[PDB]
Amino acid sequence: PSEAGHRLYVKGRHLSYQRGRRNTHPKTSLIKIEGVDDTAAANFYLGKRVAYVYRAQKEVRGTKIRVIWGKITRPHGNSGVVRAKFTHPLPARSFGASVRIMLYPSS
Amino acid sequence: SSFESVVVIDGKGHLLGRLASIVAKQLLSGQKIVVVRCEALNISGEFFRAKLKYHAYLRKMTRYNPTRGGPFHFRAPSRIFYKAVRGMIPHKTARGAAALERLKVFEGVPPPYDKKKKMVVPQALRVLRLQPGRKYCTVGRLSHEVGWKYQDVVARLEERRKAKGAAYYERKKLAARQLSEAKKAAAAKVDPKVSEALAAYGY
Amino acid sequence: GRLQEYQVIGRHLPTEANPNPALYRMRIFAPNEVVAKSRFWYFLRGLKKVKKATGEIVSVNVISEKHPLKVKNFGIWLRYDSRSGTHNMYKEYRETSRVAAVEAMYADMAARHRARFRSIHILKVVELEKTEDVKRPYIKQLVAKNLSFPLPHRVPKISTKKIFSAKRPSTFS
Amino acid sequence: MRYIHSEETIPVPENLKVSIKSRLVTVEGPRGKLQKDLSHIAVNFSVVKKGVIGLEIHHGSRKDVAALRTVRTIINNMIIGVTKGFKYKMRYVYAHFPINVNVEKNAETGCYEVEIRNFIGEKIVRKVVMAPGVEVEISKAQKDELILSGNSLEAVSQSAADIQQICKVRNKDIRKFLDGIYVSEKGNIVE
Amino acid sequence: SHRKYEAPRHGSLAFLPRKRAARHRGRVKSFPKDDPKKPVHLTAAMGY
Amino acid sequence: YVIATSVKVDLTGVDQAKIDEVAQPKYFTAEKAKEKASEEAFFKQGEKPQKKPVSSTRAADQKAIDKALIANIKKVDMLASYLASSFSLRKGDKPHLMKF
Amino acid sequence: LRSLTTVWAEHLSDEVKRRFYKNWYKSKKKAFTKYAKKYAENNGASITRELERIKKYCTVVRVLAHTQIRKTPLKQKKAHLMEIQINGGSVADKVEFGRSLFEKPVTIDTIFEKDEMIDVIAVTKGHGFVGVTARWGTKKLPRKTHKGLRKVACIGAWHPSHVQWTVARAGQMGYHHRTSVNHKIYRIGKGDDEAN
Amino acid sequence: AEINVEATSWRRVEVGRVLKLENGSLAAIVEIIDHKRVLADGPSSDPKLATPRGIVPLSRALLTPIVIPKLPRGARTGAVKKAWEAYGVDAKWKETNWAKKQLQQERRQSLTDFDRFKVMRLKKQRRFEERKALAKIKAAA
RNA sequence: GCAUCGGUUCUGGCGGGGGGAUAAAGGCCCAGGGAAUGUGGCUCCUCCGGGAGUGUUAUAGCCCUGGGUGUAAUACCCUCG
RNA sequence: GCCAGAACGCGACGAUACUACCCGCACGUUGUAGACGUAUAAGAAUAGGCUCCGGCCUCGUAUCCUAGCAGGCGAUUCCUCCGCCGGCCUCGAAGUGGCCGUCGGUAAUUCGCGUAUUGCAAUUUAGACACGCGCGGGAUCAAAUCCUUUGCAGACGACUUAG
Ligand SMILES: [Mg+2]
Ligand SMILES: [Mg+2]
Ligand SMILES: [Mg+2]
Ligand SMILES: [Mg+2]
Ligand SMILES: [Mg+2]
Ligand SMILES: [Mg+2]
Ligand SMILES: [Mg+2]
Ligand SMILES: [Mg+2]
Ligand SMILES: [Mg+2]
Ligand SMILES: [Mg+2]
Ligand SMILES: [Mg+2]
Ligand SMILES: [Mg+2]
Repeated sequence: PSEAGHRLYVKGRHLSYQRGRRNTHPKTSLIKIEGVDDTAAANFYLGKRVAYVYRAQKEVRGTKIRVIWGKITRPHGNSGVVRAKFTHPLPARSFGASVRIMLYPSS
Repeated sequence: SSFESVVVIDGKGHLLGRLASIVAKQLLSGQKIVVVRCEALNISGEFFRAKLKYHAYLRKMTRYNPTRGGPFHFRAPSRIFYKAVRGMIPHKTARGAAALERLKVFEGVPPPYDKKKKMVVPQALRVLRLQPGRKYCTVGRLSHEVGWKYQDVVARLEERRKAKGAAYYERKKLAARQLSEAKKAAAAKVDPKVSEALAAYGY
Repeated sequence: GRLQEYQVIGRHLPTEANPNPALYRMRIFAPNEVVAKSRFWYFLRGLKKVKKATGEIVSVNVISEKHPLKVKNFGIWLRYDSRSGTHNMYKEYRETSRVAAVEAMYADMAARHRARFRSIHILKVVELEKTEDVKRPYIKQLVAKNLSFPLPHRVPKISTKKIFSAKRPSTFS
Repeated sequence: MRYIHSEETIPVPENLKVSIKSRLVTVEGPRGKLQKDLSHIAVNFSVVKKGVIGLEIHHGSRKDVAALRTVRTIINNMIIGVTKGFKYKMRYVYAHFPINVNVEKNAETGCYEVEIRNFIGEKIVRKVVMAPGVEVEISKAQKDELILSGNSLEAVSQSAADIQQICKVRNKDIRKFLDGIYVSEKGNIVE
Repeated sequence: SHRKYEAPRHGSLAFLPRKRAARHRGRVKSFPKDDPKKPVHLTAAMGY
Repeated sequence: YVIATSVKVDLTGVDQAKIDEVAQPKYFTAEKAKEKASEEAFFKQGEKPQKKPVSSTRAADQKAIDKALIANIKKVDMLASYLASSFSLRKGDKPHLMKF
Repeated sequence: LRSLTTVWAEHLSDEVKRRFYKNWYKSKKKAFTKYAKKYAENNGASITRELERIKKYCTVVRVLAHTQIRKTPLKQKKAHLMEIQINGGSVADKVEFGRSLFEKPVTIDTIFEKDEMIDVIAVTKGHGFVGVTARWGTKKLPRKTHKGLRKVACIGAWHPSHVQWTVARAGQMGYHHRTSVNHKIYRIGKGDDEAN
Repeated sequence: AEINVEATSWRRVEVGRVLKLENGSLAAIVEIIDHKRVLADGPSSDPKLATPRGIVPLSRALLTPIVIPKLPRGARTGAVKKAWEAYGVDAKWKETNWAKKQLQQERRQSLTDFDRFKVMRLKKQRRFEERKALAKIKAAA
């Protein structure tokens, strides 16, 4: 009886902030999308929405789960890593945490 | 690229520094890694070169109190690899400590990671990285010569696990033969329409 | 760099005492025509009493390889400056064009004698028409009869983003 | 310079078989069987004729090509040891003290053992154990001679070298004190 | 500057943690190497 | 918020007039305030919640449009099951590579 | 090495039971009461299971043995318990030997013999806090030394800027664990021998 | 003299050897330049298999088991094409296992969403019979 | 959130035009001349793959030169959208 | 060999009153360096291997699984897979898997009713690790320290003993 999954997003990992060797800039983040390994592949995901989903302590308005929303802005480097801009910068304790790259602005 | 729950790396045939670099990058990216058979890792160059490097390492020690602060020289092959990885990890931060906690290293193949799929890293494999004819040594041999005390125990346990794996492999071959026979027999009972459709689709 | 042979023809500025001055032609291997003209003026300063300020460039043309799809043996006579003197040496290359031979020459000189572009003078580049005038063993073994060889211990091509592999690769293809 | 091809050939006489698998050479003939692991050298073996083994190195440098003739000679030595064997003859030399030599085969192991006494007149008895497969005997043909015979030239010569090195004079003019056991003849058991 | 007259150091660093023993009863840190050909036998005892 | 696949369903039997009158601007939101008010009156005053009643006009238009559409869909062997089954991403599914 | 399991005898004496207690006088002395039932339940099935496990897996076999301190003139009643390795034979032989020795006395002439060279392990005589002169055997400073002559004059140079671990310092002396070796047994005398 | 040698047997870089390039096209070798480069051309009528005459670096090429026999060294495009058609290189390549694998990869990449759903359904239908046969074989032991 | 715009900007394709040896090449069609890492033949040897010699297209081909299709394509640089 | 023993390294064993231990559910006020199909054991060589012995090996670009109200109800038809508990038999590198049964659910085929209104998107609150609890039972009825004492010890703590 429906042994299938329900995933409609591509998974990614929050690698770091945009930075030099010593100076970091939290306003944009670096995202590694699964299976995206070049700029040509990364171009498909430009403009796609991204959610960082985490859990908090208090239940505020029917849930303990909070979301930070952003979108993919441009590719980064040559290996498919992308730059993402969120409404607020990501917590920076989430370096290595998972994010969901939606398909909401499709085609 | 693919995100796994945990990646088990069979350390045999890998170059220590390159595997350490790859593993450190994965750990900082958030991947969990278990490296087995750290005594079968390889270092390029002569074993005399490796031994001289470790002797130079051993010479370092805090002068005023060798029980604190000084470089603590770990003899086991998994600990040699762990030192190599910690060199590439920013271990003095909380983020680096978490990255290192995402890692496990062992000599031989302990039972949990026995009966599990062990990956390889082609960017660090000796056969793919070293010119044939160049000298190389074994981290297990270096550890044994610098004071690691369990080379023979690991060898005996690996022999036992390889005998068990040989029995498994025999039953696996039997299962493969039976599955091939089953597919051949069922090829005459499925719809030819289904068969042609799958063949056209590429299956 | 990626070079191209240029025919550069230059001239001393015509004067009342010397109308219609002699035209001097050189073959210059340069990445572009600016460098070609610069090298022409450098060599013309070396050889004759003409400068860029007292002369002009009559013509600059590209000399394309006439048979770039034919394998040839090339002999290059060159003069170069080491750290402790100047030397002349003759080397051989196996290429399909004079430009490719010169590029291989530059790379080989840089690799074997640490000779930079600034310290090499290409005296002559000649296509060796025959086979018995090939003098170097490393070209002779390439022009050996019925030549064939395998490619042992060849590393397969694996994407650098495929970090982990489920089976051990083979080096037999 | 890297040479495109370096080739060498070994003829195999009719009475012996040779098997090469994973660069592990096995040679079997009338006098026995020998094995040699050559996996440390990148060489390509093949059968070029009915009874000729070809061994080649492709795109090798001088250092790599230098090992081709070494491998040929080693495999040829294995073949001649398997067919005809190897025999080394040593001579005892001394000025005043007769060197006493006693050779016996161990009971618990197949190895031979040689004890040397009265070397330069000192009381220590020096004992050297031969490599397996090497037989030692006192020469019945002439006095003060040792005969070492075997299938492997490497083992025979190494046992002889052990015997030779175990008898040395120290803190003396070696130009004057010549006592020792020295290898005198190298040859084959047959012919 | 160098020590004027040479002399060996006082005491041994091989017993260096000159602390109270952790336990009153002596500890056998190593037992004689086993040999299966020999008859079964105890390797130690206690007394006062 | 949709992904357009390459499968096209035939539409010869569908009522274009019905489609346009459904496409009229006020079709979906004209009654919405009243339905929300009725739902609130049911929930707050009542003790147990019940399904919002579907408008008769909307049900009639649904049936009228869907009849010929289903008839057309049945002519493709597995299209009905394909439309009945949901879509999800499996392991190794790469949306930048999948043709859809 | 690691201990896979240990098997105990059915009955333990109060001498050895005292070793498991700090306040034996006011305790309920229940040390091995539940364990003793295993010899009666299922005809010692668990005991046999553990012995078979030791036979199957373990490569080192030791016996747990205790002293009969009540036979000494000592005022102590709490016995001393330790592991003694069985050497020789197979693991099955070791297990059989140890099991046959259960709650049984072994005499020291069955372990050692005359003219044997043995080792003695013990904690040395304890001195309290002791200065460097006796603790390390350093030279006494001259008589006219101010602020004490029973010291080390220089406890370190300048540049390392720390007192080093190799410098003699006052502290605990004696009461150290020592394994003295190569002691000859001159006689093993018997208690019942009136002329030992 | 019995000789058992079990060393590897590579395919040789030689005149007439057909190489498969990274883009999927085929080129016969007409002349060896050096240890690492050759001169090659694919005069195939099928545009998916044809390559222009030029230098091929051996690192970007794979050696197919097809060798055009008695191909002259340095032969021009016309002679190479004549030998290519005479030997029937396209048919032999199509029969090779590499071409079949490439065709299967192309077919699997060309699937749509409906195609993938139908593939799942048909694979389940075939798997039913496969499982029945496997259970029967297991029961027979 | 979407649609339609404006400013800045990053990035991917598509259609054209010009120049150079009016690219050089190359594919076919001729006209001439050559050689070898010499094809077919011929001689000898090897019968065990094959090797050696002779000689210029034959039962493969290649190189050089002058032409035609031809203001061919291409790719390079520039440029209009 | 010998000395120390990580005071945030590990093992075996003994007794464990109680709020401590064991069994089932009943929630979760509480936490997580971060589930979303968290699916895949040969060993070995890489100048060689695998095999069902016919043949295969650049390529995990693979294999498995994957449809149904977040997955309903009832048929047709299926004997194929998933689990739940119980015999057992083997699993010591840091305790593992199995074939033998019960009990459930189960599109390989075809259908018949239900889905709407969450209003054009808004994490898909869905998992396993826990941890602290209350139900209502079983099991069990303990130690340690202070204190007095000893001197194999000791500046005081500590330690060896005895009560
Ligand atoms: Mg030291
Ligand atoms: Mg510390
Ligand atoms: Mg003298
Ligand atoms: Mg003294
Ligand atoms: Mg004074
Ligand atoms: Mg705009
Ligand atoms: Mg001829
Ligand atoms: Mg025209
Ligand atoms: Mg044109
Ligand atoms: Mg501790
Ligand atoms: Mg059932
Ligand atoms: Mg005292």
